[PDB]
Amino acid sequence: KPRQKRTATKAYNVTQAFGRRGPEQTQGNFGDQELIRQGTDYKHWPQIAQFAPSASAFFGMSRIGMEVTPSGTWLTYTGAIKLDDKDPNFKDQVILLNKHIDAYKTFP
Amino acid sequence: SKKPRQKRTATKAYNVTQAFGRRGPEQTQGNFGDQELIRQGTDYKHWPQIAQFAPSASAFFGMSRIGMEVTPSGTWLTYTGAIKLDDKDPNFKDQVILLNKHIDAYKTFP
Repeated sequence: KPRQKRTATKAYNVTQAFGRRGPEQTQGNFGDQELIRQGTDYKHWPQIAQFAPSASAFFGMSRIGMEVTPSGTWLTYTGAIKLDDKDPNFKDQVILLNKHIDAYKTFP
Repeated sequence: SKKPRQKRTATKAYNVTQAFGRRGPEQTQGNFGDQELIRQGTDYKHWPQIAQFAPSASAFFGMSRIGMEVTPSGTWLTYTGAIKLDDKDPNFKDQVILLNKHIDAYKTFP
């Protein structure tokens, strides 16, 4: 599948599908070791995926651009998704997301 | 309209402006869509050819740079990334035309 359509699982994990996590621009930085190994099989995946955009919202919310560079033509995207401060589960949603953001710094 | 913004689906009955706000230049606004796509959402005739570039939830969290920013307004999950087009796809030149028709299209609206 094209990269953007891949679904990571235990059989095809986040590193396999999307590369090692790291700090570089355009390199993914999200996932602790458990999520990296399990992808969508991770047992708290639904609580992560509630923040992922639909295809319509991806194109509706984001700033989209196109860059032609020596490596190819790239669709660029930026945006932000607001957590619901009134959701009783808000504090747990913050904990969960923070557990994965830049987790790779703490392990080889 | 009751869905969280990120889960909304624009259609001809719930257009891109209704679901995602007016197109514009500001960092917080979306910039994508000509008048036809804005009115039709996922009912647009060439929506599949655009949606082929949108990430799965796994790819969104796998490919993007994700951040958490706390501001007066709220707590925001930020995202940025880049998706490479396949220039060996026979449809590539059509894809470029299509994307170019929608990116910052709002600048030429009446």
